Amino acid sequence: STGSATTTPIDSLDDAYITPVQIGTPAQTLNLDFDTGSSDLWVFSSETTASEVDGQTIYTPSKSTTAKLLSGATWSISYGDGSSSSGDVYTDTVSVGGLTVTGQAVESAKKVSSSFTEDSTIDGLLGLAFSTLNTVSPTQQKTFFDNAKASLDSPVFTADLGYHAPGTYNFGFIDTTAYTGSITYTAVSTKQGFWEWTSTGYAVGSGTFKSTSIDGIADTGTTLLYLPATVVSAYWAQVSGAKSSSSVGGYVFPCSATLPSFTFGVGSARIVIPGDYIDFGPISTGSSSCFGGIQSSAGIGINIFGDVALKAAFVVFNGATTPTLGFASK
Ligand SMILES: NCc1ccc(C(F)(F)F)cc1
Ligand SMILES: NCc1ccc(C(F)(F)F)cc1
Repeated sequence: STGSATTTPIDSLDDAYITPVQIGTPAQTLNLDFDTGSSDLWVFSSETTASEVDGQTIYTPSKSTTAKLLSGATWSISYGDGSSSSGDVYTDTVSVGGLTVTGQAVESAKKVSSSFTEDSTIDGLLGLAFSTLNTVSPTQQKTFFDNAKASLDSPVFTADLGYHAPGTYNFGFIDTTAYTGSITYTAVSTKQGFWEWTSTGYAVGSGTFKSTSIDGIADTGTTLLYLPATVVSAYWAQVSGAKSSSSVGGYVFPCSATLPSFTFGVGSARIVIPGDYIDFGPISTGSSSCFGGIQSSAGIGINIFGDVALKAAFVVFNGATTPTLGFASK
């Protein structure tokens, strides 16, 4: 079997992408943030503290004939940005673009942090990292991808994120019409539960390519590109007037500047991120200082190839017994 669903940016900056997901019987459609950096499927629900819900569509297990409470199970998650949520666990039928999984763990939020309440467009998250990171206690639960793997034509899913435009998540097949050239595959380490890989180097604009190993994770759930301080300083040095601002919390640049592209290596292949992808607009309404899409990972502890990088490529998440990541230009 296969599945295919359109994913849409939530705002004019591509801060995140939402994908409709059908839960329960009859279907309740929620717009979830597909996150290859986490492994919990959790949703705003009828159980969420009323004051913490602001416009989100909620899952109501009591209206689903296939929902079953998972007795005694709880979940609690904290994301690298400081967001957090927690609650209890149901099992229900979950469908993504024609692909159906029965008995999927659906984690019902009882409490959500403020950053989730204020994001009216995101009804929850669908984790696509490895199931070792799932937070359900005392019995760990499998991701949607792990549960679908056996019945998929091929144990893969692909992320084709658009720049200021809709894109596609495909499960179980690789659309050979969606990319140009060849797909370059690279080894993945699952030791931390992430889609972790090693980039072979970088270049700034039309500059010389620097061969150097950058270990990082492919994370559809992170907006920006977080890279080591040496690399990030080399990039922003090519932008007149750019500086790191402690009050803003990152590199900013004059909104009148033109940004150079950024190239990253995948084996012997190169993925080019156009400079416009790195512009995230004024730091406040009406400001002439703009926020940069490439930032330092020094405070984080790990390098993150977020949406800024991933949306420049067609990306294959190969969940075979030896997992790999594929990158192609598009
Ligand atoms: N998108 C999920 C996510 C968020 C943060 C991190 C961090 F900070 F731990 F790297 C990993 C994964
Ligand atoms: N990396 C996971 C993640 C995804 C979205 C959000 C937001 F946008 F809701 F804050 C936080 C954390």
